Amino acid sequence: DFGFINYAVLFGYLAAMLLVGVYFSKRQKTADDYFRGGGRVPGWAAGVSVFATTLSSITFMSIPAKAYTSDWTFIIGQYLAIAILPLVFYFYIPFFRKLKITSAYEYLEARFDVRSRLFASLSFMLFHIGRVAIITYLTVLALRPFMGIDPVVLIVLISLLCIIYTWMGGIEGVIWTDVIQGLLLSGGAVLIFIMICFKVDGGISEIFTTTAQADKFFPTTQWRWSWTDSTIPVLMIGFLFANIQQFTASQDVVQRYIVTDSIKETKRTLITNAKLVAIIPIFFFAIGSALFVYYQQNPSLLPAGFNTGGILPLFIVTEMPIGIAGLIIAAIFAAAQSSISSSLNSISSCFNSDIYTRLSKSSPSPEQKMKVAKLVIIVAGIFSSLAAIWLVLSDWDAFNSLIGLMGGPMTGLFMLGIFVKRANAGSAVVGIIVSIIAVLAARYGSDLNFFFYGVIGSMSVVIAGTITAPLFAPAKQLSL
Ligand SMILES: CCCCCCCCCCCCO[C@@H]1O[C@H](CO)[C@@H](O[C@H]2O[C@H](CO)[C@@H](O)[C@H](O)[C@H]2O)[C@H](O)[C@H]1O
Ligand SMILES: CC(=O)N[C@H]1[C@H]([C@H](O)[C@H](O)CO)O[C@](O)(C(=O)O)C[C@@H]1O
Ligand code: NA
Ligand code: NA
Repeated sequence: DFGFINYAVLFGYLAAMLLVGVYFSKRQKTADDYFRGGGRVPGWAAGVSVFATTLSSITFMSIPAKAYTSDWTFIIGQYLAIAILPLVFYFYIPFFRKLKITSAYEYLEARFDVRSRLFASLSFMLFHIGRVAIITYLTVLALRPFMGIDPVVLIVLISLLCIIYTWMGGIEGVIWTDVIQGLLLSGGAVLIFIMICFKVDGGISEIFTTTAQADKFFPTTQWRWSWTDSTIPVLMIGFLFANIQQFTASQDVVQRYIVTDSIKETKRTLITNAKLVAIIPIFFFAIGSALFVYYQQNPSLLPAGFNTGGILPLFIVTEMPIGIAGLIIAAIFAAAQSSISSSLNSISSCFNSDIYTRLSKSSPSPEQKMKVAKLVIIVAGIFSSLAAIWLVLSDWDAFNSLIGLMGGPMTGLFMLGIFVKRANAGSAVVGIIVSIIAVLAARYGSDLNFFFYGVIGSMSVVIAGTITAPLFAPAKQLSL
């Protein structure tokens, strides 16, 4: 078994997350508290929270498996995510801040009209219900063979517990848990790397040389155009657009831009996040390369037909010492939970502003907004968790892959509003329609690589919403 000591580390970590939630529950009086944090978050904390929100068990498990089986080409993705940040700061964040947004999609009603706002908000909320279910599913897939408990108990520990502290704690409790979880997964990744270096005969130098000799850093055979394969050009355009989605059009990140009290602290949020993205992800790639060298030096330690997605967890549970092993498991929990908590709170912030407030005939009182803010964390939590239970016990993708395609059009709407002065409500709507059709064509009637779905979706809104602008009444002004 995992053992009592390893467990006690895990349950200490879980108890610490709940206690942070209890601490921040006292200050939740209004929706402003619960979603905007009353302007009490410093920049550095919001920036760690952005990193921990975006980096989930998807990165933690997949990126090492990917470097193990192939190469580091995907890391170009991380650096493109940093490269766009000044553009976000200069062109997007001033609108978000000056409008005193609760939900990012309020910008779309201000720039265009309610149809664009609601299309984007519903696509966000549905996508993130999926992201939570997926994050929870992968974590369970990773840990289940090695914990000695039923999948459902594991879901209680990963998901239910996360729901409780998120519910009590508001965006402040979500952010301060994220800071701990962000730093825990970061040190955890560094510590895994170190340990694998100490177990490879020849250490870090042999890990480097073997990897470079196998052409597993940046193979030039991947510098080629393709419509179907995930080559360097495809993933560069693909990650550029995914990153623009993540940092301009996605409520879980955009929410962190408005919790700081000044633009000075807002810059600190982006700067802190940039430092983490420039340093930490490299360790996840380095881990897959290290493990590859380690299991080439120790061929009999893998069962034949072992799934390469389980090699990292296999190494943790079989090769890391007692206490340390329990802490790495807590760090995988921390990668999952920091993303789950942010997605639940953002889902509730969108529901509160874009659905409940915007569509009520009269404006809800402060006390009413607070109630619904809390309630939607439970409801979304329940739905996300059931889905995760279904994914586990059965062996669905349709809904998820379908709603995922709406990320492109949501992101195009922001690019169009922000950069095309003549675009207007109607031309944005023609843009959505064109975008939707184009993405369904890409996904279901072609063999195009998945990296193209976002670019197509985005650029379809931009192009159709630009060329059809003169057919509708002149654009709303919106002067900041
Ligand atoms: C998915 C692919 C589809 C893309 C095909 C291109 C679609 C382009 C549509 C262009 C026509 C838009 O239709 C829009 O209709 C309203 C009524 O419908 C027009 O009407 C508006 O202006 C006119 C000016 O005379 C007024 O008489 C009218 O009362 C007012 O509402 C808008 O000026 C026009 O902008
Ligand atoms: C460029 C890239 O790989 N982006 C990935 C990011 C980054 O790894 C992370 O934000 C650190 O920069 O993590 C995810 O959002 C995640 O783990 O759920 C998946 C996404 O595909
Ligand atoms: Na996370
Ligand atoms: Na979070």
